[PDB]
Amino acid sequence: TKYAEGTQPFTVLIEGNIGSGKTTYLNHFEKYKNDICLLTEPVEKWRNVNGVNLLELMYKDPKKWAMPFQSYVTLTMLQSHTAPTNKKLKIMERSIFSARYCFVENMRRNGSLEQGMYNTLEEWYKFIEESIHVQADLIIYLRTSPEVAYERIRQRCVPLKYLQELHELHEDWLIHPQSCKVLVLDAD
Amino acid sequence: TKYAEGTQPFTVLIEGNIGSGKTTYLNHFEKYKNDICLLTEPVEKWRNVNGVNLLELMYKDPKKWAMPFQSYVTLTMLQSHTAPTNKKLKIMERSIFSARYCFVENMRRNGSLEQGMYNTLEEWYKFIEESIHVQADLIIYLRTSPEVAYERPLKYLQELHELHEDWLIHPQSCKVLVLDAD
Ligand SMILES: O=c1[nH]c(=O)n([C@H]2C[C@H](O)[C@@H](CO)O2)cc1/C=C/Br
Ligand SMILES: O=c1[nH]c(=O)n([C@H]2C[C@H](O)[C@@H](CO)O2)cc1/C=C/Br
Repeated sequence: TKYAEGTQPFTVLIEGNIGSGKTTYLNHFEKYKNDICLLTEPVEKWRNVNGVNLLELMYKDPKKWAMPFQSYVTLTMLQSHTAPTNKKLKIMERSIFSARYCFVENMRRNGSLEQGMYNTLEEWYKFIEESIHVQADLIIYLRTSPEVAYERIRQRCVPLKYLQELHELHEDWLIHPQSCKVLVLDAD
Repeated sequence: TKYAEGTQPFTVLIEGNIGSGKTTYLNHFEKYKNDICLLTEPVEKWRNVNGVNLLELMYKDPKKWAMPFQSYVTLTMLQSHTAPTNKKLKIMERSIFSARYCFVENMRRNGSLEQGMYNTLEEWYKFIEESIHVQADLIIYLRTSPEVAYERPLKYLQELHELHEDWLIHPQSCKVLVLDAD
């Protein structure tokens, strides 16, 4: 009944805080490009939505641009989640769920998304799960302490408190509404 | 492949400008509630999104609220478009297409939606047509002159008129029954 039902291989979602070595960890899979569908966080797309840089505007002016940005992330995820592929295995960096449970949720808390904006996304999330098929077999959680995450970023800029909030949300979601097995890794 | 594919009866879309007697014209179908799936513009829903009145905010503060409002309209329309029904015929007041081609498009022009917000909705619109099945067999266009729609800003209604015109008289293919709603 749902879109992209039955059309998807075994799917692994790589999840974690910002600066938890997600990009590094994925490069290790990069040499099986030919047997793995390797889909990395489409930040490229969020930085150019037909010219417009949504990611910039989001940070620059959050109360205004959070809503469209998040909506756009949710889309790009779905495109990833639903892309067709001949490959026997699919690996995504993050997913619709982390967008919904970590980022949208946090932005609600620190009032980046007002009640109206948040509720629109949530009605959309609720609709999407009714309509579109999101194949998820294993999440690999690259666990870290905020402290550590913060550094990787100081190495390569968002506040430590922010990363802490994202950490708590990732923790709530993955350690303590998503059932399918969660492989916890130590990314310290 | 698409969601709600194969699950929809013959579908008629009543389209027209604001104040072109759409609501009136639908009430005439209201007495076949039992054989017709009669789905009216869900303005109720846009006025209360779990407490919040999006329609208000949109008018009150356009540059800020246009984006979520439209996004929400788009959803409510999809919910209508895709709702299940045993009935042999389905009739909707407006649709996803008039949201996209008339309202979003206008708001782009008068810069209610900036380039980044517009584009997000469009990408979404593009995605939606790939993924969700929108059954549309006949559009009934209740044509009018802005003037009249008015007597029931005028420039706004004029722009909405031009867009409705471009879309329905001069990309959506499936037969268009033009009525005169003057
Ligand atoms: O919802 C989000 N909000 C958000 O701000 N980001 C930012 C964080 C980082 O700056 C950059 C790369 O992950 O994108 C990601 C997501 C979702 C990924 Br799913
Ligand atoms: O997309 C829309 N945007 C919009 O602003 N409206 C407004 C016009 C009027 O004030 C009121 C009655 O429909 O709602 C309708 C739609 C319907 C789209 Br389908």
